[PDB]
Amino acid sequence: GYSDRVQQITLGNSTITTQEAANAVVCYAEWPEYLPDVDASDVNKTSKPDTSVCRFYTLDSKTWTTGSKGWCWKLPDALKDMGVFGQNMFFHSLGRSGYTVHVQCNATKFHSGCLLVVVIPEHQLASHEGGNVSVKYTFTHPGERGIDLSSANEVGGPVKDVVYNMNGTLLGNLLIFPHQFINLRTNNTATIVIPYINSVPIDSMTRHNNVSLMVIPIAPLTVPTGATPSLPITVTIAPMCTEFSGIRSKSIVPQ
Amino acid sequence: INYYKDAASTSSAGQSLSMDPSKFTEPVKDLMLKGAPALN
Amino acid sequence: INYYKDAASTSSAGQSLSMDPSKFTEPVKDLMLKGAPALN
Amino acid sequence: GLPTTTLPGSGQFLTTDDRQSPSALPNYEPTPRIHIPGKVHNLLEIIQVDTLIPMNNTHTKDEVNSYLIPLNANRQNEQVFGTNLFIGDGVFKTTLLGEIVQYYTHWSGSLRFSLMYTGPALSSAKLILAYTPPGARGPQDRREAMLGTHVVWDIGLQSTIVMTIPWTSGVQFRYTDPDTYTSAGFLSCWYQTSLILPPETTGQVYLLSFISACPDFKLRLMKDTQTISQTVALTE
Amino acid sequence: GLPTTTLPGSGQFLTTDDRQSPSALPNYEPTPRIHIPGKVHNLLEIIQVDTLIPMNNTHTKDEVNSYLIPLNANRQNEQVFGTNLFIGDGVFKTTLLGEIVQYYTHWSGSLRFSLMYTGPALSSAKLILAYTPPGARGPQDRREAMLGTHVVWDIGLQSTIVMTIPWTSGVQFRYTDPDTYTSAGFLSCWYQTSLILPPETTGQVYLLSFISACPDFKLRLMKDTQTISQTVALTE
Amino acid sequence: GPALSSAKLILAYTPPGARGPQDRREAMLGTHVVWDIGLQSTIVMTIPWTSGVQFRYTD
Amino acid sequence: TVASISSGPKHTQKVPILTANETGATMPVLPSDSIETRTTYMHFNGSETDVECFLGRAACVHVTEIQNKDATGIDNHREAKLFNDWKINLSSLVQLRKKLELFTYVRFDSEYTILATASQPDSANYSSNLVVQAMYVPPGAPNPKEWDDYTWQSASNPSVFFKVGDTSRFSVPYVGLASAYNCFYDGYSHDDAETQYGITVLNHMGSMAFRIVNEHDEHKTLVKIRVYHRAKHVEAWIPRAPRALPYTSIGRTNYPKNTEPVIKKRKGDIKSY
Ligand SMILES: Cc1cc(CCCOc2c(Cl)cc(C3=NCCO3)cc2Cl)on1
Repeated sequence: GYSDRVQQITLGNSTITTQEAANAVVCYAEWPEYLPDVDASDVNKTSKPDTSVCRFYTLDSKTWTTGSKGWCWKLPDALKDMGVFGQNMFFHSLGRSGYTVHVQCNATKFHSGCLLVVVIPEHQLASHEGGNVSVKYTFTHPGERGIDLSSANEVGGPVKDVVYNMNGTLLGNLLIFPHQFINLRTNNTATIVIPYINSVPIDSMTRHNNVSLMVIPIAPLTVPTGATPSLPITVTIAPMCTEFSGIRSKSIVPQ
Repeated sequence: INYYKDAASTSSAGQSLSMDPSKFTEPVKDLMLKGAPALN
Repeated sequence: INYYKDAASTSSAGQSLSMDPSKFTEPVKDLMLKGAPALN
Repeated sequence: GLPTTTLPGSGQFLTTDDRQSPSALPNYEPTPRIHIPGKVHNLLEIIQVDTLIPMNNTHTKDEVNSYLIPLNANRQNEQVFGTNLFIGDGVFKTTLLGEIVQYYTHWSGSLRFSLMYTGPALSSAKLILAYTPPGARGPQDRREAMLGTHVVWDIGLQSTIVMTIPWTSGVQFRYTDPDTYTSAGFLSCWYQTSLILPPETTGQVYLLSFISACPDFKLRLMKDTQTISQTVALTE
Repeated sequence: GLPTTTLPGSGQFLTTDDRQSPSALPNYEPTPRIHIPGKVHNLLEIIQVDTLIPMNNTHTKDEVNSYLIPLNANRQNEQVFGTNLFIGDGVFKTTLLGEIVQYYTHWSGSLRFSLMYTGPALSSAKLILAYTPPGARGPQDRREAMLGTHVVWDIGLQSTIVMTIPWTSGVQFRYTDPDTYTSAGFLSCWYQTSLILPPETTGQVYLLSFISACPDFKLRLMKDTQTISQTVALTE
Repeated sequence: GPALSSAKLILAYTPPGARGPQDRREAMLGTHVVWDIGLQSTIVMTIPWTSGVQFRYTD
Repeated sequence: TVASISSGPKHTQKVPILTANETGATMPVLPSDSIETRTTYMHFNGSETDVECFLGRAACVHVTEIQNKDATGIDNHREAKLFNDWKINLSSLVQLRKKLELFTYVRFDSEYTILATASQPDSANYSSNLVVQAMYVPPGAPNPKEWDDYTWQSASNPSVFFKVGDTSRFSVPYVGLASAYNCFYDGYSHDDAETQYGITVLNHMGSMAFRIVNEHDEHKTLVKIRVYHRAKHVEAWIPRAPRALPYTSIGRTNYPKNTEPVIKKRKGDIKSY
């Protein structure tokens, strides 16, 4: 009586149940694991807070309306302030982590709409100015708020044009990245497990984000007659196999 | 025959002949069998 | 393959892979053990 | 001194030849490799992942909406969409498949075309997808369409339908840039019965459509893509 | 006559290639080697010998005094010295380590920083040395400093203290010429308790400081040093 | 609720030492379960024994 | 190898063509799951789509130019093209760029070919024979200020001397800092509020400098340098969506404003053929 459909994920002191899942994706078919010695470089023993950092943090909720263009969060940024995960983050020189991402959106059998939930490794954004204008730090570190693709261009911020993925590629091809759809008629959640993907064994958690999670409405939300025209979307994310190394004074970052 | 000492100096590599699209085409956690229902 | 008769005409030598810094880093007459006191 | 003779071609530089060269950095030791998920070995590995087709091309500036094929409730017998199968041009051209095919001169193989339905769960519909092999015109009505490769799709719990365009061909390779002799057919879709919405519901519903290549597929003779060009060198 | 084809690069002179050549002096017999103490095989052998760092760089013309870090009796909580760790520049630059690092583009490894105390034997002191890994600012007070790599040094019979800056890094190599992404941290030193001089004694005492590389160390991709140049050829 | 409705609730247990949470952000950092309302009508949350002292007074 | 097996009529409870794309998988459906097929063999291996093959041919990565002329009274050799450089990068030209950016991280050895041809746009009695000198100034190395500096001595810097009209060739090991070259980098050098963004901060591997060894003749001679790059021993990870809009800068993803629709509009209906 197991269905692909019902699932439970327990991680730390927190549990999620979905009764309307559509399997789960594990990026590149690899599950998060700690850093092996053969791959290690820094000689420091690392710190593995385990259950105090590897639990589920639910970010603040978004509201899908008929005019929504899509939202974008960066990792580990989105979690920069969650509990002890965040403290560890500002206090060590280097850290490394994988995540379980669970995006939630329920409706009824009269609604229609379909969101794309995708994880993009190394999502370098484009400046809407063109040329070689850079995208300032603050703009690519929105924190739990994430970036709202239907917000206005700002100065020093990225471009927010959806059919170009914020980088000069077409929305249609985002499907080459680990992703899952939430089609109100099928699905009510999306779950993706992200292994740590980098060109170095461990890195800085503040100067470099290693994935952007993106939720994009593709088939517009259509509510039943005289229904309220909107649904909330909630994102809950859990660091998994986290390791921190090179402890010290506590980083100070712009803004 | 390599005439040179360093590995960078050798010619192109030879075909992976690796080929396994499943990391890209089927990264699902619970295995899906073709023919069985997608969602049970 | 050497094409030439004299030794000077051969290519560069190949790595010493000798490496022993102690003549430079520890030329002391009575041996010092790390962890034992320097001056007894 | 060993006697030699040099042949025609001596001194030429062929950008495609593969030979040994002296290393400028004798004895240098590269950084160790660490493990990174995701290694690609063949472009054939990636063109099997499906991506969305902007089938609804009828707009005037690129929009998320050209990925949506609309469906109308209560129409009978009528046609949902049509396209030829020049995978290197037209709707296909910006898709990952289209985009890679363009790096090669010839392609052969089967294509997989699937449609995922997004209408309310309490609605229902039966569509027919038809592949018309080279030699006939794009079908003009379902009767015409239904006499070639087709699948009656019944919209249900299982949200997507995967149609295969089996390789139908005299010549074993076709050119990726559209060519007549080498042309592959048409793909059309019609209401088999009709879309029906539940009460309290209204308007258009949309289908999303994807394209990817079957394991069947072959691409050969690499060349340059018409999809990218430039007028002055870029700088930092 | 055997048929050949010559490739691109024929006739070039690459200063780094290693091939055979005819000897101009056929059959000449070199002088026998005799034994000489001191043979060097790797530059890695010599950068492990420690040499003095002109830490006290604050003078205006080079002087023996910039090797001396002064210490003041009776100060509490305060800071003895500070420096970043760009081994290819600044204090490090003229040291043997600094001087060799400059022949290579990349370095990786642990550094050994030691301090030898020279104050009267009847004095006493406790200092803290702190290494701050990349990512934070140079510490501004001991509280800040003590939260990173540190050693409380107790001045005693044993005159020197050897602090190691363990390799703390994401990227496995850093550039020897100062670069941000690639930067290595800061090194600071503060009074842990304070220097105390015996009676009949007065003034400043000094610490000498050395730097050498741990056996850990790697240097790669040789290049030319900014440390030497010229405007006309020399003559006899 | 009617069978054709849907809902997702979070239940949170806050162990001794902090105040009753004032908003979900605060609540979600302690023991919690996201409940998805479905066919399966009930959700069972456990308040695991979190305690220094091994007994508590009932009054 | 069979490309298609033989398959006949089906009337089952086992439907391989109905799936749920919401899952993120592309189910491996074949012609034989939905029509009746006959056996056929592949006759093909997929050799020429190997990434080593795809990135393994020489591409032009840079065109620069230097001239041989009397430097007498020139206050800025660099500025007179008495010698030029090219702060090494493979993002300049877009032909090879798009290909590379199909992946996120890439690791390979490089083989460079350098073609140099001369031009004599104004009245010369003859064509002189010049010898070019290409030296790679690793970052943190004395940068040539003049055209006959002490730097050109390049006693520790790999340098090659070839004739104009001829070609120079060699290869370089993968000189990346990390385990692989970052095709993209969503980060900064450090936690600053004004520091640049991208890879342009990661890809700082010095520059190459060219110059003509020969002194000056009575006329002036323009020498134009073309650098070709061939990847050998390629390794690529994490495929990405291909580049759709035009490029504007080395190292940023930025596209131009008021660009044109990249998807071709139908001449007709959705229903059109
Ligand atoms: C990506 C990417 C790849 C590279 C190449 C690195 C620089 O490589 C060279 C080296 Cl190590 C030496 C020489 C050289 N030595 C003698 C003549 O040229 C030229 C180059 Cl491009 O830069 N970005």
